[PDB]
Amino acid sequence: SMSVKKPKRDDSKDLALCSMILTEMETHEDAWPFLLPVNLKLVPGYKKVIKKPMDFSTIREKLSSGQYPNLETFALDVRLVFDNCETFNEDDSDIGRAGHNMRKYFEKKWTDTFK
Ligand SMILES: COC(=O)c1ccc(CN2CCN(C)CC2)cc1
Repeated sequence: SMSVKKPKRDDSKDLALCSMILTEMETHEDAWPFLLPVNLKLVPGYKKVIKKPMDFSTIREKLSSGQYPNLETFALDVRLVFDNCETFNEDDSDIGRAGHNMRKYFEKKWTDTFK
């Protein structure tokens, strides 16, 4: 509350660390469905069904341009990518499996790096 603060967590390295995690995600061999925006003109249903499309290149642009106010808003966009993937793809599909794999990969890096 007013004039009463928890000890200040060091956040000076968060931008650089999030960038490293994103780089490792971009270079994963199962990243290919998530590297670029899903083409809304070529994939039937996607625009209507998926209210907030998200992908690694959009996350990279937002990160490089100071559009994430903190750690958590970054993690929310990353998770949004895999939540969208689950909504639109069967678990037993290549893209479905890519999504589950990448989410697991992300959450480990997240925990090891910040928790
Ligand atoms: C993250 O990307 C997606 O969620 C996504 C991407 C592409 C398609 C188009 N499908 C064309 C037919 N193909 C057998 C499966 C992909 C659908 C969903």
